[PDB]
Amino acid sequence: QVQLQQPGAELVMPGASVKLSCKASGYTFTSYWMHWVKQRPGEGLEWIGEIDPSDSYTNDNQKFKGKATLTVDKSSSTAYMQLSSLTSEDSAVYYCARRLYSNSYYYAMDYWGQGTSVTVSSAKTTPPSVYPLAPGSATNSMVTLGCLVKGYFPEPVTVTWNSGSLSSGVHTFPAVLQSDLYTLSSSVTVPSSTWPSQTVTCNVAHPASSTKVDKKIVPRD
Amino acid sequence: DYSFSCYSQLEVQHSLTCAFEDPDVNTTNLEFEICGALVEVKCLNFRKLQEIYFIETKKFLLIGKSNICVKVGEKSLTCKKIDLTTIVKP
Amino acid sequence: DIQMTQSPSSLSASLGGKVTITCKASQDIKKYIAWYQHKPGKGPRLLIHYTSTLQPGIPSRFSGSGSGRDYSFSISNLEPVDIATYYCLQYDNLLTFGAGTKLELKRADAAPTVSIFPPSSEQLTSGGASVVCFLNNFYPRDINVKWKIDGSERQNGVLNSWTDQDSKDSTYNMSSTLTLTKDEYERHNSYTCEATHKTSTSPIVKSFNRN
Ligand SMILES: *[C@@H]1O[C@H](CO)[C@@H](O)[C@H](O)[C@H]1NC(C)=O
Repeated sequence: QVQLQQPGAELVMPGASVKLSCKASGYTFTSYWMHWVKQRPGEGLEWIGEIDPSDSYTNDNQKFKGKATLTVDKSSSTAYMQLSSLTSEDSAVYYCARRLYSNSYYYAMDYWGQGTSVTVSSAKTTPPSVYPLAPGSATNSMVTLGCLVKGYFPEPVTVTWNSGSLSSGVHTFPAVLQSDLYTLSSSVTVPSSTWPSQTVTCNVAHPASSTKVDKKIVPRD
Repeated sequence: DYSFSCYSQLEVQHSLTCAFEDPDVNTTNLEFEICGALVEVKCLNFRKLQEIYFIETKKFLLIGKSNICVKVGEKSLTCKKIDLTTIVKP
Repeated sequence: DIQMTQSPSSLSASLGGKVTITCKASQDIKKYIAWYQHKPGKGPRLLIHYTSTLQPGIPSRFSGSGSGRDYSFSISNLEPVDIATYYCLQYDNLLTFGAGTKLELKRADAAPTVSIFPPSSEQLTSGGASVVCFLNNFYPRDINVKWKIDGSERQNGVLNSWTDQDSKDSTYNMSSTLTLTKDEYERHNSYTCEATHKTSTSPIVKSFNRN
């Protein structure tokens, strides 16, 4: 029962300096070390550095000199990584992980975090445009219904059906950036004699724009 | 607490000693450990005598700050990180 | 720094089988290697540390071995819950990860279920028109979709998106979107998305007449 919590994603324009957090719970904070890993969208894992909460001793990778600065707040039992002079080559997912119990310097980790999907771009935050996808004028056993979400920035977007009451059959596809605007699609399959009498609603939430759209799927007249 | 003040000898065998600062420590079952700036193994264990711990090994890298800790079994009791080039006895 | 060459980059085996992934270091890392499982979305999870010492909670069907510079990791009795990626990690002087290994469960061939959807009324009133083609539940992953407007194969204005192998049913999903304009949409009639798959000699064809 070891929890490592980080914000899911943050959007900050390039040239600034942010501080990603990592809050630990379930163990003594001054007894285990903390590591950070950068992951590009298509690339793998790249270790950034390690911090010792006992006295703020750092063993960092030389590739991230001056960029990453590992700090620690012991009272709140939290570890921070400060990234300065942000650029487009820094937009990556940053995981924090608890190191195994050891006094050695270079050692592996066991439990990880969820990672912060940092997106570096000077574009404007845009709310999503949600559209339903009904069969139309098309009589079997199962019926598929879709939900398209175009024209939004940045990431992420949480898409559900009936506010989470539908899960068996949901397919939320990963977005595709085009002209600095993402596009997502979701699908749900429901028995035939069920959709007309029992409504299906697509819910699309975007935290950066503080927006939430709900669209009900209706066939025709 | 169990603080300590170490001192090292090296003018060219690499020796490092650590004496407890606390007056009356049980000094039983507890052992010192030196990690970092080593050759083959990441950590090495001291050797006790009277109340002073002694480590004499030419496998020191002499770079950075090395981590001297105290362990009772397999759990760490306290740690410090010191540069060995600054702790030199007269 | 220490190059950790992982092999292979992607493999697939049957249900209940055994897979093997090797990792070769550029120098002697002194048996300081660990293997990590990485499911989509969620963070990594350690499986085996120090060449072959397991973690509490990891089943005995995950084994490891190796010496100095060459190490190996094996998964026996493949369960559908093991569909993820696997990374290496050395910790003798630095922390270098491998290239990863995408594990895939070899299930029976499933024909893709195709669903076509015209644009909505809220979208056509804003100068846009996007036709959607969903291809759900299909194995193998090899899939090809082509948009045809009145027989003309349209190459521009296509946005595709695939999914990973979900642990349930061990299938994949795909969504294609033909974005258009209200004009170019209201000037034609037929809109087909033809799918080429292994389970069918003739392409799975689905369209709708605007009338
Ligand atoms: C040291 O601890 C042990 C067990 O905790 C105890 O038996 C022993 O008496 C202690 N030493 C002294 C000098 O009291």
